[PDB]
Amino acid sequence: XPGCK
Repeated sequence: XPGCK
């Protein structure tokens, strides 16, 4: 992602 969830 990182933010990606």
